[PDB]
Amino acid sequence: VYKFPKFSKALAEDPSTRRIWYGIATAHDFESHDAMTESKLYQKIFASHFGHIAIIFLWTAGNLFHVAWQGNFEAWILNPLKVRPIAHAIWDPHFGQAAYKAFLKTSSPANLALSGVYEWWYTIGMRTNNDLYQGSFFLILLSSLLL
Amino acid sequence: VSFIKPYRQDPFVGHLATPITTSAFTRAYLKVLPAYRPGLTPLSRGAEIGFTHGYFLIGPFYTYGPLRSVEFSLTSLAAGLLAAITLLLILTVGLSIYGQVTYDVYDNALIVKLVRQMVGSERTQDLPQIKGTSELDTVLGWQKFSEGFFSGGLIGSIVAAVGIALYSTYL
Amino acid sequence: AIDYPTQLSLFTHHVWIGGFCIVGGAAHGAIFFVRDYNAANNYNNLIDRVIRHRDAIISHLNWVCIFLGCHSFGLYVHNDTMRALGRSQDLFSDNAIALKPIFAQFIQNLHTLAPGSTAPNALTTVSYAFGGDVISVGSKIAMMPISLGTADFLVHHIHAFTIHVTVLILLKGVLYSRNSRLIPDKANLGFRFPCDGPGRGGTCQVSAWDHVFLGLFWMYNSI
Amino acid sequence: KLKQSDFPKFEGSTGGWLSAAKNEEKYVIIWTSKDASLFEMPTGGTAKMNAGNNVAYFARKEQCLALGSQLRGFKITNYKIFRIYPPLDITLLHPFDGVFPEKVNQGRSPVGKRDASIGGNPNPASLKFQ
Amino acid sequence: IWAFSLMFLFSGRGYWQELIESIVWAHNKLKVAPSIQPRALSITQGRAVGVAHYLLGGIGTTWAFFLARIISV
Amino acid sequence: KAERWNGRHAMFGWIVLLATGYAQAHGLLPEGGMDAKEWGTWVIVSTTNGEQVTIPAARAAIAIGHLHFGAVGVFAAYSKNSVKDRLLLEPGEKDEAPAGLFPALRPGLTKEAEMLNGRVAMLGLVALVAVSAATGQDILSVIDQGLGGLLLK
Amino acid sequence: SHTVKIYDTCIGCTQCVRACPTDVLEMVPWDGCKAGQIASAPRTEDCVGCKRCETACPTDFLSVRVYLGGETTRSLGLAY
Amino acid sequence: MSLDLLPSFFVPLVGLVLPLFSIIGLFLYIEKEN
Amino acid sequence: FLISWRGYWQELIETIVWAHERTPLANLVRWKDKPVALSIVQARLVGLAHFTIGYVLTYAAFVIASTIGKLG
Amino acid sequence: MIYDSQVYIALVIAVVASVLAIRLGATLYN
Amino acid sequence: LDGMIGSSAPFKNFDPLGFAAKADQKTLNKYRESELKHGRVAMLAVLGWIVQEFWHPLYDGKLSSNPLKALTEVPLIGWAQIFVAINVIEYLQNKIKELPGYRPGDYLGTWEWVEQSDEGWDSYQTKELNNGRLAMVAIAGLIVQDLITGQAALEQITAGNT
Ligand code: CLA
Ligand code: CLA
Ligand code: CLA
Ligand code: CLA
Ligand code: CLA
Ligand SMILES: CCCCCCCC(=O)OCC(=C\C=C\C(C)=C\C=C\C=C(C)\C=C\C=C(/C)C=C=C1C(C)(C)C[C@H](OC(C)=O)C[C@@]1(C)O)/C=C/[C@@]12O[C@]1(C)C[C@@H](O)CC2(C)C
Ligand SMILES: CC(/C=C/C=C(C)/C=C/[C@@]12O[C@]1(C)C[C@@H](O)CC2(C)C)=C\C=C\C=C(C)\C=C\C=C(C)\C=C\[C@@]12O[C@]1(C)C[C@@H](O)CC2(C)C
Ligand SMILES: CC(/C=C/C=C(C)/C=C/[C@@]12O[C@]1(C)C[C@@H](O)CC2(C)C)=C\C=C\C=C(C)\C=C\C=C(C)\C=C\[C@@]12O[C@]1(C)C[C@@H](O)CC2(C)C
Ligand SMILES: CC1=C(C/C=C(\C)CCC[C@H](C)CCC[C@H](C)CCCC(C)C)C(=O)c2ccccc2C1=O
Repeated sequence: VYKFPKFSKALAEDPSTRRIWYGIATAHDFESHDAMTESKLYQKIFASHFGHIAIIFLWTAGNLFHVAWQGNFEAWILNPLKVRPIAHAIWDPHFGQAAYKAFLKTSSPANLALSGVYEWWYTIGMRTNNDLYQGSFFLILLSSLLL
Repeated sequence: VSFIKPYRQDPFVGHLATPITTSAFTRAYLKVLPAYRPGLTPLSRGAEIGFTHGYFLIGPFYTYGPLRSVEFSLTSLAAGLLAAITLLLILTVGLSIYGQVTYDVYDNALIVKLVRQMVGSERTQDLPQIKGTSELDTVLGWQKFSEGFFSGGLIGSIVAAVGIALYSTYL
Repeated sequence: AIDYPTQLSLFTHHVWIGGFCIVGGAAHGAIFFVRDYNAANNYNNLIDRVIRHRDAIISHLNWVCIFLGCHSFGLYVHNDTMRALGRSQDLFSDNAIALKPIFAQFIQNLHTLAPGSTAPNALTTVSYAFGGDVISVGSKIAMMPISLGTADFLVHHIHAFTIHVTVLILLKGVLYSRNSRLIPDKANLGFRFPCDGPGRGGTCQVSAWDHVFLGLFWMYNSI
Repeated sequence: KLKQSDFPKFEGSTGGWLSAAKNEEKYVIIWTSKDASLFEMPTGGTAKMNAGNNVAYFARKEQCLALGSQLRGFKITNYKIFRIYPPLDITLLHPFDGVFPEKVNQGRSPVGKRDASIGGNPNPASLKFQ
Repeated sequence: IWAFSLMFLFSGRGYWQELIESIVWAHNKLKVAPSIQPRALSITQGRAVGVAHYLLGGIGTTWAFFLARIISV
Repeated sequence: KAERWNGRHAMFGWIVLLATGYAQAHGLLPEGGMDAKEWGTWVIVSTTNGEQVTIPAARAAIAIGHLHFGAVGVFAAYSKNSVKDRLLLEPGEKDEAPAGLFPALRPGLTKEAEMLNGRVAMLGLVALVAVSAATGQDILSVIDQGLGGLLLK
Repeated sequence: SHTVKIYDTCIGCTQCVRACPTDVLEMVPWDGCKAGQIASAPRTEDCVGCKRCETACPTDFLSVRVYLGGETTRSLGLAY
Repeated sequence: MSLDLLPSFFVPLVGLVLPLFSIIGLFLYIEKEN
Repeated sequence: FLISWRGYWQELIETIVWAHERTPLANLVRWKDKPVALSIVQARLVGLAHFTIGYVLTYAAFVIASTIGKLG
Repeated sequence: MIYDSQVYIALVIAVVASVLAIRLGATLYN
Repeated sequence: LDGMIGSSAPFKNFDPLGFAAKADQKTLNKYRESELKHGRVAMLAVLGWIVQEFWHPLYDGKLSSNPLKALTEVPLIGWAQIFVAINVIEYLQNKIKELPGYRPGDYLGTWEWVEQSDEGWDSYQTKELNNGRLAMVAIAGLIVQDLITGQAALEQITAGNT
């Protein structure tokens, strides 16, 4: 019932479940935290910005890797108007045989890609599932830099 | 006659002495249960509770699981047994964390008397206060209770699986 | 019977009127408790004893409502997710895990056998809904045996659950209309008041009127 | 029938105090009544006063004060409310100086008084990071 | 009407009172502020309006649906 | 504490790897794949052209054996008051003192002996994985090469 | 616990004190108004935040102001 | 071990084990004292 | 979460608390944080979050499925 | 089709990015 | 044959053979326990006899409506469960019997609330006892008639074998 809202002693003394709920919803309101100065505020915001950019780059790297690994980017290059892009494969134990058959695309059940990443990456000059892997590797390196 | 009266002659408790809360049947039935049966160590209480709970927990998983069989299947029995054992593991994890965050005592029914006699001018909530005097209300007691629950759950689930197999095969 | 618009309209209208009138009865019970209830004149009588254990009633009604809602609606959702996952044999259907309303079918059988056995001076069952022949007037069906299967089981338990939740809201309004652990003097605020304030974590809708408001919503849902 | 002879003739309700008023704090209200009047409990239903000393226990100060406000309708004024901690740590609460808070008594100092109206409050932007 | 009800059911009195404040400012600027001071509906009346509109909208939707369906077929 | 536990597990797993190689060589380790009709679609690995490649039955059996051992470990973890050596440190307990570059040369069933053997086994597993990754053969192939041929014979 | 402040616009009409359900406010001597009394808040630890005190205030924009703050089992009105 | 076994190795791992340990840690942290 | 406000959920939670406190075989387990109803602002936020998430999910499903199923 | 080595080293690099993330997370304090 | 409950108008303190005139309080408590258990079991047995005769929904019909014939038709694994349930119930009753203030047939513990019993409480206890006695006689007659004649209650009555 203590020590969770480390940034707020008023919440940490709450004997109810409201402390847990308000601890989540006030975690990023740095200006209202206990023992707070402006320098610490700007420094924490700066570090949070770095972590956020790292998260964005990791998300993009994950999209690239999953298109390279479980997608049909190379097949979509040769026939972009008939082949439907694949986002990533599906492994869900709750599937029946009918669901597996219906979601089956090429070798495994997979989700069609509605993000338009296939067309975007094709336009900027990507033609191989090894070009996407290089992008994922580089973006994970950039995320490490930002962290 | 009136069969509902204030509990223990206290009209201000949020409780009543109904023919269900304070009936002789209720008294005996709750005093024969493992949680309240006299003469049981916390490990024994946990072991009995786990045995009963795994025994009746394997049932729904085997009967209505994702791998049912109107006939007897070893795969269905194994699936139900594994699901019951993993559920017992989850319950044991919950018991362990609950005991970790709830109590700070290793020997109860004494510390209360010590702080009622030799004063408790400390940070309190460990020397003073202390809710409940049972051996289940200690760090050591609850740890052994969880251990017994977990072991007895495994044993009872296995026993119930064996019984289910025997009933489905020889009947 | 062959004018289907008339039958549908009559049933729906009368059920709506019934639900509204029931919510009104609950509202005026709460109004009586707030205004016309005298504690001295009701010492240790039924009304007093009901208020004295209102907690037990409301808590057990809460448990029953959760049980009924969990079961009925989650069986519906389980059917939906089994169908969406391509597992048609895992549903709560007739060609699957079947929940036959055996008690209602027993009653249906008892009524269709009543003429000549328990109602010996009857020539025909009271209603063909319980069983019998198809009654048609001008090639249009007037009445016919209403078969009860697993689909009727689920919807009947949905009805029971919704009715129980409406009863929960209205009974909580009636019983906690005078006082509570939050506001020990709720009767001094009257039957119709918005709140007691933002304190106590927030005391919105603690009235008894605000319970006839939520109960109106739930009556709409049930009907 | 009851633990103490001064308890009001109440049959007990499942709206009384809970485990909280055994390890955190409980509140007791005492009063003397001329008649065995029938009154409504702040928690449950109807109880009967004693023609003399009356003592009631509750889980909240608000419950005791609601009971006391009800007592004023019976021309009962000498009611006094105490706070009891987990052990017998009795503290007089409501008639703090023997005079009800609505009547001015000498010896009281103003607490939480600001020597200005609402419009004199400082701007929040000047109250940042303190 | 059912969607209209959600304005009263989801909102609160303070916002509407403060909006009526600016509307009253405009009226006073044009010397057309009524003597009967316009106030937002009370909390209880806001709830009552919301529930009445909700019931009317839902019941009317079901009414039209049922009647059209069962008269057509 | 963590080093000691991981060393124990590494030694036991060297034993397990030897047993797995022996079972693969000696006609054990069941053949084929899991039955998707029996165990659902979660055992299906891929569908190349109209046939469902499933998880090998040998992999399932080895996973079941590892599940047995891991369950034993989980029981010992939630059995702290009845085991000789606990998994985690009690509040107050202090971590045994690091052994250093070279633990004391105390032969027998001693703490130093178990410590040294656990370090050796963990280093052996690291070297085995490194050799398999660098050269490109199977783990069991590397063990077979490192035993001359006496394992997969 | 919540914060209750009294402002010198107090006219000493006592309506706040007799409306407090938890005995937080009291009337104390003063020389800033005709009644010679001003409200005080010496027991804010019992303040529940119901704001009945300022619903009974006749002064223009209030003389008793309740600022909700940290919560406590007393301020949350918890009988349990 | 083929690349197509990675989903069956990782999806249960992440989607069940990570919730369990995360719940354990979060519950322990938010239920701490001082 | 938007139509039903607090106060109605605090008394129900109190009834549940009494039920848990007064039942055998479950008295052995007690909460560390007193269960209370969500605050007014928290309730508004939770209702808004449900409203928005449901809105976004249902419209995304509709637009995607309708486009796919209508245009081949 | 990417190889096992390609996926494995990407997983290893992802682990390194994870240890960098907790270091940033712990440095932003409890 | 005491101030015990169960004395009715037709034969007050009915002990023609003097079984209670010499017994101590413990033996009389045992006698009351036996009488109440027999009465309750006999009420259940009579109700089951009749209802089984004109209604046996369980076991997918079958289980011939004549009692003492369905006794040998139950799967004999349902007999074991009924036996075990009765045994557990009587184990609980034995545990009750050592609770302080225990009364011979009182397994509800009414002695906790009923101090200074009324005339209504005594009358209701006597009603239970008399109904139990009538049910004991009725079930004895049922079993004997079904043994000697071979027909059940409503079957023998319907035919007219009286
Ligand atoms: C679709 C919207 C919706 C839903 C689901 C509910 C659900 C419920 N309302 Mg209701 N309510 C609604 C709209 C809704 N309401 C609206 C719009 C209003 C405004 C007037 C109200 C006003 C209202 C009042 C005033 C009251 C309720 C009550 C209840 C509860 C009845 C008990 C019950 O069935 O619990 C069981 C829960 C369900 C049936 C929900 C689905 C649960 C699934 C099917 C099973 C479990 C799923 C599982 C746990 C998921 C785990 C996985 C997950 C962790 C990822 C229930 C939680 C009553 C109450 O407090 O409860 C007694 C009550 O007094 N409601
Ligand atoms: C309340 C609603 C409800 C119910 C009854 C069920 C029931 C079931 N679901 Mg299901 N489901 C639901 C909602 C529900 N679902 C919802 C909302 C979803 C979507 C999130 C799903 C998604 C889902 C999936 C994905 C799957 C199921 C499956 C199943 C089956 C096996 C579940 C299992 O292992 O049981 C475990 C049961 C227990 C551990 C025991 C709980 C019940 C006990 C008996 C209560 C006992 C109370 C007792 C009488 C108290 C008195 C005691 C006395 C001593 C005093 C079963 C038929 C599985 C299946 O394929 O089955 C066909 C499956 O794969 N469900
Ligand atoms: C944010 C980006 C992202 C997202 C949303 C996903 C999403 C998914 N991945 Mg995945 N993946 C990613 C990046 C990402 N991936 C990267 C960069 C790699 C290279 C190492 C992989 C390698 C990978 C494999 C090998 C597999 C998946 C699989 C999956 C699916 C099941 C989840 C799982 O098992 O995760 C497991 C994920 C990993 C082991 C890699 C870690 C993922 C990144 C590096 C962490 C990102 C953290 C994120 C920014 C915030 C974390 C929040 C946390 C604190 C709660 C799911 C669709 C499985 C699948 O396809 O099933 C069908 C599967 O087998 N992923
Ligand atoms: C990423 C999330 C995730 C994943 C991977 C799974 C995975 C699974 N779920 Mg599940 N589930 C989830 C989220 C998830 N769930 C959520 C959020 C809900 C609530 C909405 C459900 C609700 C749900 C229901 C209702 C059911 C499942 C079932 C299943 C199983 C599929 C049925 C089958 O063929 O297995 C068959 C299963 C077996 C043969 C045995 C599996 C038993 C456990 C899982 C094995 C774990 C081993 C573990 C390491 C043991 C530890 C050591 C221990 C011995 C000490 C599978 C294990 C079904 C099932 O199997 O029930 C148990 C089922 O009935 N799930
Ligand atoms: C001494 C009592 C007694 C005994 C030994 C039997 C024995 C039998 N009955 Mg039966 N029955 C009884 C009383 C009894 N009945 C009563 C009082 C009723 C009226 C409700 C019935 C109604 C009944 C029906 C409708 C059917 C049977 C049937 C049967 C046969 C199969 C078992 C079965 O399904 O039971 C079923 C029993 C019930 C459904 C009701 C039992 C309720 C019990 C007696 C009351 C509670 C007992 C409790 C656990 C202990 C008391 C607690 C406390 C006082 C200490 C079996 C020969 C079946 C059969 O094959 O018929 C030929 C059948 O279909 N019985
Ligand atoms: C992985 C193996 C590879 C082999 C390849 C094929 C084999 C296979 O597939 O295996 C899987 C398999 C079976 C595996 C069985 C196993 C591993 C059992 C292990 C049991 C461990 C036990 C009891 C540990 C006890 C430890 C204790 C008490 C540990 C302890 C202590 C002590 C001792 C120190 C004492 C301390 O004392 C104090 C102080 O408490 C306490 C404590 C805790 O510290 C069957 C597989 C298949 O059947 C299936 C699945 C399908 C079939 O169609 C085909 C086959 C037959 C192959
Ligand atoms: C744990 C480990 C191996 C564990 C193996 C186990 C449990 C065995 C498991 C198995 O039995 C099972 C379960 C089942 C079997 O079927 C399979 C196997 C696999 C056989 C290796 C660790 C191997 C760990 C290694 C090699 C660590 C090397 C660390 C170094 C070099 C650190 C250097 C630094 O610390 C300094 C010196 C100074 C710092 O400031 C800077 C840095 C640089 C960080
Ligand atoms: C210890 C070990 C195994 C221990 C096994 C034990 C205890 C088993 C105990 C048992 O109870 C169980 C568990 C189960 C029972 O049923 C069986 C028994 C038997 C009773 C393996 C080590 C195995 C150790 C191995 C494989 C070591 C490999 C080392 C290499 C390759 C070193 C290379 C280098 O040295 C060079 C070449 C040059 C250097 O400069 C650089 C480096 C790199 C350091
Ligand atoms: C809009 C709104 C107001 C403002 C609403 C007002 C001031 C009502 C104005 C009504 C006008 C003045 C008269 C009605 C005019 C209609 C055209 C007549 C009804 C139509 C007939 C066919 C019945 C509130 O006061 C309020 C209070 C609490 C919660 C939500 C709300 C809320 O949403």
